[PDB]
Amino acid sequence: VVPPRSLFDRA
Amino acid sequence: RRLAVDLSEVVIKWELQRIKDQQSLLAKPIDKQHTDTVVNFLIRVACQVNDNTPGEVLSRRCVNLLKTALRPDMWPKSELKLQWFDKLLMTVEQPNQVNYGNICTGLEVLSFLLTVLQSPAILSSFKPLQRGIAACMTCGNTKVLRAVHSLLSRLMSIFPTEPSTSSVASKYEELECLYAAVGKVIYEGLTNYEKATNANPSQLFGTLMILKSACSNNPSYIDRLISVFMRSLQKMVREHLNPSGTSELVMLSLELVKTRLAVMSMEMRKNFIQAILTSLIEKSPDAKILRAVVKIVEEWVKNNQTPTLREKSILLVKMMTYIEKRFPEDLELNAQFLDLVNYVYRDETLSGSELTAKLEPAFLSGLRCAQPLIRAKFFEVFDNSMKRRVYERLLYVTCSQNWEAMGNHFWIKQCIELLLAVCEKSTPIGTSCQGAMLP
Repeated sequence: VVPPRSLFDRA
Repeated sequence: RRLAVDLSEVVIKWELQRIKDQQSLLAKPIDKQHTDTVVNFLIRVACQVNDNTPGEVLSRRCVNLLKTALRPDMWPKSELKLQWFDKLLMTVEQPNQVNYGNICTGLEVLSFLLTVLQSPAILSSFKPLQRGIAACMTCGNTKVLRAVHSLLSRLMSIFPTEPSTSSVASKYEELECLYAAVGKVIYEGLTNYEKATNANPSQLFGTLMILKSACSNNPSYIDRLISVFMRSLQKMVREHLNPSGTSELVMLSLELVKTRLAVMSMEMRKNFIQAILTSLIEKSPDAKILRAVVKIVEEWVKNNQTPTLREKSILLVKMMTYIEKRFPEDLELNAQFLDLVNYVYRDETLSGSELTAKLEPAFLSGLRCAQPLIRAKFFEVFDNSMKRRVYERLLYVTCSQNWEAMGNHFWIKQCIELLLAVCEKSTPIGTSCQGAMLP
């Protein structure tokens, strides 16, 4: 299971 | 005197009727010399008639009558007799007894003549005035300071001050002495406030207004004075944080240096960003100051002429901590800050930056905002951050979203909002409860 990316993940 | 003003008004109304008729000895225009002497009498009576402590109303009537006398149709390019103003403005020098109202009316008339006259006529006519205008900039009366500020603002808008720290104060001899006096008074006022062992910011007031006038149509002008002005700004902020016009002077000073970051030294730039603006955000009690700082930061963000991403991050983080905490009741200030945060999260350049990671508490404040328009804009950003699927959003709320920054908020509201967004919207409303429906 991979958590969905959020606006606060530092890409 | 009122009767004399009435006669002047009669001549003006006769020329208004002539304009109406023209739109032959009865239709021919008045002889110009009579118009000239009527204009000059109106100017003189308007500047004279104000009382030292009523004639004020007759002054206002004369001013309006002069504004009607000088129009694109009534008597453009009349002569003028301005030399007498030299004596009047010099009276500002004499502190025993001076008719301040006369000075203010004369300065207003001068600014009107600056909108009236053609540029070569402006340059030719204003040369003797330079001593009188320079004299006004020294007196402690705030009204005269504001009047001369408006006059100089209009004049310097017509003819901007010289850049590059050029040696001449102006390329125009008729402006050279006045602009030299303006520069000298700015420098002396800033140096005096720097030197002062204990003084109110009010001493700066005239200096700051004159400086603002000098930079109105030439942003580069403060590059001459940047070090001394920055030290004066530090002294102003320190006096404001540890004590009504102080706020106005701080806002004016901030508006002056907001675009001269590339001129300031690295230490001065660091002090301005991480010391002055940060201490205003954290300590300053005036919400107008906060609104001004947030406007400056918003202009910076929406644009080497602008601060680096690290400085923007520092300011936004300080605002995110302090603005909600210190001013919960100020809905407009919080709306402005959340509009800025919304722009940041909408911006594609800043997406995925450390800044968007650092502003997550502000974004969650926007999602739980009590103002529905803000809440809607933040949810619109939030909605597009993930795919319109039930499983993925349930996974998001279980796994991706740290809900700690919501605080005591019942963030189940945001879960409901997020999942119901998945539902089809264009389907006609309906039910499975056919047994309960009205037939």
